[PDB]
Amino acid sequence: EEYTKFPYTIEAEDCDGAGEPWTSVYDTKIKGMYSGKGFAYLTNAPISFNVTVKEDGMYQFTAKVAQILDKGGRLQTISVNGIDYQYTVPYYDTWTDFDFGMHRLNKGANKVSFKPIYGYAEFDTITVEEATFPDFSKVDTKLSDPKATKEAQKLQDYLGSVYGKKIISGQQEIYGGGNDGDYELEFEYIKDLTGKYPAIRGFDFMNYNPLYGWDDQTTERVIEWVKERGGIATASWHINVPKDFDSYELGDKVDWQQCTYATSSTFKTADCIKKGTKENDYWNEAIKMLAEQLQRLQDEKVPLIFRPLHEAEGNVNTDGSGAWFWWGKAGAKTYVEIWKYLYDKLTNEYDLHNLIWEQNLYAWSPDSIQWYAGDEYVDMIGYDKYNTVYNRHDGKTSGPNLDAETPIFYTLLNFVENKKMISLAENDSIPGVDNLIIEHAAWLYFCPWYGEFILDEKNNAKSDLKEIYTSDYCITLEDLPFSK
Ligand SMILES: [Ca+2]
Repeated sequence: EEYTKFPYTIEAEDCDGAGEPWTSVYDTKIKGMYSGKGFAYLTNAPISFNVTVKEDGMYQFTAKVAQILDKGGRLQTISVNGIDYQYTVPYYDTWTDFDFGMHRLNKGANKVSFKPIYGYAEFDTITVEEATFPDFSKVDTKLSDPKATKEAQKLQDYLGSVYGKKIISGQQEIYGGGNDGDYELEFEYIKDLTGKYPAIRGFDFMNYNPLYGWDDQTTERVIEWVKERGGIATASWHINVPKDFDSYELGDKVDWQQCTYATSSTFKTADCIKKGTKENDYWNEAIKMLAEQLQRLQDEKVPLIFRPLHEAEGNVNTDGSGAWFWWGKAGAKTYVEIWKYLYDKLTNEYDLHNLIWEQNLYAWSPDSIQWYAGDEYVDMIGYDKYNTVYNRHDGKTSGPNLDAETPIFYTLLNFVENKKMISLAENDSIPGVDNLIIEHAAWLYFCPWYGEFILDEKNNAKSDLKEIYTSDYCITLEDLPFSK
């Protein structure tokens, strides 16, 4: 088995399945000059070549291409053995270098193919190089809030210091009242199994609301985690609205069964940021009760990775039709305005500056970036990865999905042009630690949801949990600098 020498360039016309070299797309010449005797015209049948490597590794794929069938661009597919990666190649009437991404080559032979999905593009040469990765250490971690507290900025800088070098362990605690009051169940499970505690603990402020609000002691547990155990805190905010908002009046007691965070309410999402509306009055009351708790944290000098208004896009859309939370119901543009509203309200009116603002993004399409509030309003990008049931592409149907989802990571990275750190804010399965390292899927941290998502081996196997939690690549509670 002779091993490929890098950089490796082939004439595409020499690929398996290419046949005799082309010199024009029938009557239409590609402008410029092709290398060699001509080019490969990929129509409805694949072209391919082999690369052999000694070990698993990441490699950069580039090709000198043209594409003259579709003025608006045409989907193309590069494939490594059995795995497909999709790229949209713009209209190119002249030979142009195109970046077909960095992908994993595995030990031994690798069939690299361009598949007819959707084909009808021209290939002059193809080049394979050893991958080069973004400089994660050079990401500027100055917080977007100019008045950010010293604790918040120091936390963000610590995160930046391990970004690309490690992944930080995390775990969401149970909803208020859950586990018959035992909020430590999930955490003691991890400890007894792996010998480690997660470094990051996930919370939620949903029960501090104007409808059925009570005191589930979240704020105290956040303080306990950070100030007494030396951990890192993150928190979401599943703030509900009344289902029947027409009959609702401010101050009404509404049972949680008659509330929702979904898209089934008569609550007009777009109006929550419009002065003089009941939507706005309720939204402001909810923000007030939230800010009250966040202020307590700021008072006790506790920084927080705050992830409000999360999973905004939901399923692929920009008009709101795919969202499953009410704040995304009115579309991307309205959603971003709502995010900015909350950001401005908390930082200016409530003078809160202890927050690291994490916004969820998805990677369904390029339009997914329309749900991004911008560099000046966001400190971190979160991805919620549930791929054990839907969106599963690891070749399995059931059980743990150990896929690193590396393409999702780099899609999100390029969205923000590597100006924000990216994490797995939520997941079912934690990716395999070997997949994370080999593929350089530099997710800042991971965080299974509560209940079955950590406790059930169909989501996370015990052997995998022990392996990643005791891995040098994974930061656990003991590894943190902060005082316990
Ligand atoms: Ca050629």
